[PDB]
Amino acid sequence: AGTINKPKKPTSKRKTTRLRAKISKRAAEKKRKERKLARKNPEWRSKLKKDPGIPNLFPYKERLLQQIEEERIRRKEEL
Amino acid sequence: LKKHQAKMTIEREPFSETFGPKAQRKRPKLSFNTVDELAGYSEQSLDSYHARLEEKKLL
Amino acid sequence: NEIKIIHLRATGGEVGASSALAPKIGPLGLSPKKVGEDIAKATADWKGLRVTVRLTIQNRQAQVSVVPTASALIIRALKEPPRDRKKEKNIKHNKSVSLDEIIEIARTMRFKSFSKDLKGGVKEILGTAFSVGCQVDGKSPKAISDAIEAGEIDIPDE
Amino acid sequence: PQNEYIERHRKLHGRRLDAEERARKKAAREGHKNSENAQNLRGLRAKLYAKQRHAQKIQMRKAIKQHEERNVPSDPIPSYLLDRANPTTAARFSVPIPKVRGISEEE
Amino acid sequence: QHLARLPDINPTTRTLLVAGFPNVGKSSFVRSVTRADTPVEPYAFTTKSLF
Amino acid sequence: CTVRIWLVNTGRTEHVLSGHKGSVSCVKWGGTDLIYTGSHDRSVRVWDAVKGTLVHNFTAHGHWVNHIALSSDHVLRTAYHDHTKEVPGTEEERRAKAKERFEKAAKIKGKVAERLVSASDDFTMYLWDPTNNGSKPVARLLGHQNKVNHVQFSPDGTLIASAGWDNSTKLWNARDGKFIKNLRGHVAPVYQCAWSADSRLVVTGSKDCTLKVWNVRTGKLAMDLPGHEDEVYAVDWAADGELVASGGKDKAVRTWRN
Amino acid sequence: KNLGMRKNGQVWLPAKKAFRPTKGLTSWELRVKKRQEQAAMK
Amino acid sequence: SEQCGFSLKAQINLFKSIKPLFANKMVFIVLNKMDIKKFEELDPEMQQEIN
Amino acid sequence: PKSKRARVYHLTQVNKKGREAKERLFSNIRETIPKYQHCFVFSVDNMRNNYLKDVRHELNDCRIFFGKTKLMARALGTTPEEEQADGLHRLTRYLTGTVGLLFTNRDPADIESYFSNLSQVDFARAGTVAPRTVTVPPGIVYSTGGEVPPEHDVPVSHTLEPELRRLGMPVRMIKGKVCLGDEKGEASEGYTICKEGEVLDSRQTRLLKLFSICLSEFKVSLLGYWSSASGEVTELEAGKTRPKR
Amino acid sequence: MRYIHSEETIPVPENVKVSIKSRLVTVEGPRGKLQKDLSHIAVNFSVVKKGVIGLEIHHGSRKDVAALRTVRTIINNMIIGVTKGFKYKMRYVYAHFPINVNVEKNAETGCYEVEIRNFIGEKIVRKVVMAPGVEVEISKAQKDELILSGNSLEAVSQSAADIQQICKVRNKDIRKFLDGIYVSEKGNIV
RNA sequence: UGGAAGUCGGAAUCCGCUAAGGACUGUGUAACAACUCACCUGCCGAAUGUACUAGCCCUGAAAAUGGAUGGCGCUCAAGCGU
Ligand SMILES: [Mg+2]
Repeated sequence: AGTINKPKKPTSKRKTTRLRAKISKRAAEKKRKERKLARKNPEWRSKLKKDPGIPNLFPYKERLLQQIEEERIRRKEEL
Repeated sequence: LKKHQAKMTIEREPFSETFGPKAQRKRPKLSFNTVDELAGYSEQSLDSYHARLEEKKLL
Repeated sequence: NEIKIIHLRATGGEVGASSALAPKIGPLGLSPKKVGEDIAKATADWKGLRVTVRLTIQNRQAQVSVVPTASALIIRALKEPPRDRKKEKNIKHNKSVSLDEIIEIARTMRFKSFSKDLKGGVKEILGTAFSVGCQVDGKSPKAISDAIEAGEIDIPDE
Repeated sequence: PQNEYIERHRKLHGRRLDAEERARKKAAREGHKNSENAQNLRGLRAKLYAKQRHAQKIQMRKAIKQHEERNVPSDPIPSYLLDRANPTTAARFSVPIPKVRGISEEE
Repeated sequence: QHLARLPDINPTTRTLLVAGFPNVGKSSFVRSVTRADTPVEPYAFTTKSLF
Repeated sequence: CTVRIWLVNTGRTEHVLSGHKGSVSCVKWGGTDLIYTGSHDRSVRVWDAVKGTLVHNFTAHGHWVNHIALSSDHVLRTAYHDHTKEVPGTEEERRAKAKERFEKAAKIKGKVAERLVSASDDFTMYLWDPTNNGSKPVARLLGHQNKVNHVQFSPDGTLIASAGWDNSTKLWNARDGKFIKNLRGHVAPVYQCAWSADSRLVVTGSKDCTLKVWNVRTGKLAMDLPGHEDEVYAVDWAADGELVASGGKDKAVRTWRN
Repeated sequence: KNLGMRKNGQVWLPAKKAFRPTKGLTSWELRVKKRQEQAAMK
Repeated sequence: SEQCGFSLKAQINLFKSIKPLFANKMVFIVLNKMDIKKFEELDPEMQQEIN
Repeated sequence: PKSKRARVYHLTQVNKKGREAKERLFSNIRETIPKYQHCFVFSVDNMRNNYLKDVRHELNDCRIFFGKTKLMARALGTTPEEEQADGLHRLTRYLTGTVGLLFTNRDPADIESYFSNLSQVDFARAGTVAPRTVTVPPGIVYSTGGEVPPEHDVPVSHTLEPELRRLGMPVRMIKGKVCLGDEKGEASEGYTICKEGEVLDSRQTRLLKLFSICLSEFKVSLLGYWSSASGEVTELEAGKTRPKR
Repeated sequence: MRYIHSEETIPVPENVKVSIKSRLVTVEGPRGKLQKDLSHIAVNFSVVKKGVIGLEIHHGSRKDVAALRTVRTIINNMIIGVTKGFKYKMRYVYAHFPINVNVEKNAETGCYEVEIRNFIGEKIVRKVVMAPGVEVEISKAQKDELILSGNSLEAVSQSAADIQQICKVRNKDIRKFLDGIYVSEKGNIV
């Protein structure tokens, strides 16, 4: 496009009070409506979220897995 | 039968199989079966063509 | 005194094979109706079947021979009822051929086979029978080939 | 000229001497060109371009998944109804729409 | 596209119609008496449309 | 696109009849050992059953062949079984009675000539006499406004009944193919028709979930048979005429009596 | 001299090496040992 | 000379088959390829048939 | 890196082999070891090697492996601890470059005589020294490029003309024919593909193959063989001079 | 990520002299002198070894590290230019109207000039001025071939591209009208 | 199929030799031929590939007097996060 030699009308970044107030009101109404839809949400949700686990690049992940084994064995022995 | 003849012909032979880069049509559809019938058909067709030309010229 | 070898596809018991031949064998000095004649004479055993024909040309007369192919041998072994090819089109080779006939075809095609042994040649013939679409011993040639590879069916050596 | 005259001209005289090279270089520049279109097109033309690129990406993904899975009617009907276009076919006496927006007399 | 490339044949003028079996020299004769670029080859059905 | 001939005792294929380019939707086996096939490649073929070779190829239809009927179907289905209900003692006598019934049902001008009618998706029907006419049809039966699903000769050989997708069953003369009368009571496509043994009545089973019994001599609706919850697919009239069986999408067999 | 053909015809272009700015940070043997340990952990 | 791939009998039969199309038209049978075979080199039966 | 070459997913039937092919090669070699008296190592350096199919057909009682060099070396065993048979690791010193294994029950002199008498003319690969000057004459380009006389030759196909120009021949299309200069052999000197003594590059070898001119040969050099009865490795003449690892 | 150190190397042949001062590179060979200002790229030059130039970037991003490859190939091309030279062969073809190409050397400017006439029968005379240092000759071995040679690869290839672009067919089907002047071979003089 | 040889179509899509090579990915021929891709081997030499996630950046629609992060202007900020 010939933007550099013949630029068009600039798009103003100066807001108006009317548009600022209207955007704030719409954002508040959207928050209320989203809260209402979340309260009436019929989609199934898990009781416990899925844990990501331990990252593979953590250098002592195998040692942490060993500690988990030792802890569960000690818990089973105590119980 | 006339109201369904067109859709019947398209269902029997689709457009892409008739003419085009993937067309498979080899045998044409003819109004005649013998060479003698073809000669008579060409004579009658020329007569009808000249009659329609004369009618258009008169009109 | 040079020898020229020309390969072509012909239908058995037909003189129309020389129709496409006559453009080139004409300048070579051959009579196209004569060439069609000995082609039909040599392919009279393979009536109604596409076969490969070799023409050996020396001193302006040609010797005509039939080179065996697996597909022609299988279709001949199927023993189909005779048909006229102009009226009976879109046919299928859905009959059955015995495994002994398959092995006999493999022995016939051994001169072309690069397989080390007759079991490998038989498996090649069974793959060709699979492509033709026939049956072997009433079952699928793929099933017979799998059984041969599993060792349930024993192929004679040579 | 008559019949397939440009094909015959190609057979007799070939093409321009740089034709294959220019075609190969343009096909090689297509990646930069498509990225430049994605970042520099504007307005409705940009929207239609992005939607159509979305359709290409979905079709390409479907083709790749089918090629991965290369190595792997519903209701009983009689034989005379086989191979035809048949419909899929998927107290409280309440209607499917029990309530709608009310229309005032002014509207 | 095919209609755009069809030859213009006047059906009421002086015309010589060359017919016969394939490979008998029809296109050779037409090339020898006219300026039309109808190909000549030794195989059957070299000519697949009217020229 | 094939028809296989099986030997029942061994279960082995004797002949494979191939040549059709589409699905073979209907097959009949006539009393002169000829096999008749109709196909979705728009053709009707006659094959020699002993040799497994093509005899006739009729390519008159402009769409799918849905059904074919033979003039001798009623006697060829029942063989030596008849009204008398005493069977002959010996196999030679049983075969002789079956052949006699077939020849009586197939005699035209003192000669055995099976007639074949074919019903198609091109809204039409064709009547063939391959013995006397060869490839030329006897007549083209015209008048249905939609696809013809099913067709049947009457047992006495005088009438042809056909069921259409235009909610109508039509009657035709079985000798020259001339239209006679329209049976108009169904509101959905009619899938099947079946003749009574005395050729007075035809029962039609339709998609509108009903059977209708028609008197063909008065051209009127003799009886209406409701009760099927869903579409009717299969209808048969028993050879002794006592019962009519209907079956369809509601999964339960229904038998109907006088 | 060069025995092979370059596709774009710029036959003076040198035999380039792969652009690997993190080349030389870890040795091959250490990476073999890390492959074994990572496989056992997984 | 029959180097076209079709017999002279076949060419004659094609001519007789399409002859009813030749009403009210002038017909010229052109024996081509005279440098290969002449009309005199033909058998007298074939010369007679062409006559 | 957002800027990257887009990888082409191939919609073709054949997939990459992987480690399954390596294990199958290992098992095939280790299963063929106990069935044969001798294992030869042969080399075919800078050759087309499509004649190994005919060699395999002729030696139908023998077993030829032509795989990855390091994989065949590991299949045999390169140390006495890992060797599959006694003394077999001494054979693996020949396994460098483009080599193959030949398991046979024949007498070794028969194998040596067979591969001394095996002679086949072949298309040169890049790096070979040209034995003779090859020059296409001016005028109509023929299929053999002037090796056979043009009276017995046929014109080169018009579909090869862009490929000849891409390989550097200044040919042109005149009336459906490929010509070098004019149709009458004027205004151009002949095109020299290669000079005698010059090392061929791949452009020159591709031109020679297109004109069906063979400037090399197919030759199998036996380096040495291991015997199962003695457990020892006999060195041959080619293996005396070939580098070892 | 910022890489601490990245380095490229350029080998220099025995008959070549390279002088670099404030990223202005001068390359001396049997065939003459080439110069190139590389002060738009951040790079440190050094003599790592006898006959080897070292190029290095310190604390650079991936883009700055990648730019050294361009610098390496540019200097290698100047070295190849002063040693072996660069040669572009062009072929002009036509259907009916023979293209007439005449080559002169302007004594005032020192540049070569190419005049092209009768391009598809046009009456205008197309004139292309070669870059300084590019020599144009009409070939004697082959028909309708020009040879552009020089030390600077950029100058030679741009001169060839100017000749290619001056003879452009406009408003005609280019499947049919095949006339033009095209680059047919690229290589070295030596 | 007039012709149709992996490559105008319909349907099948197996075996051998294998290091590997589809009853074929494209160019090509009237049909062949020839070329090419998949796949394999030699050379080379140390890290890569793919799909997602999070940042910041570009696009994700605009009319009509000349104008607006308030203005200048600002680019390892005079922008953004802590
Ligand atoms: Mg011809």
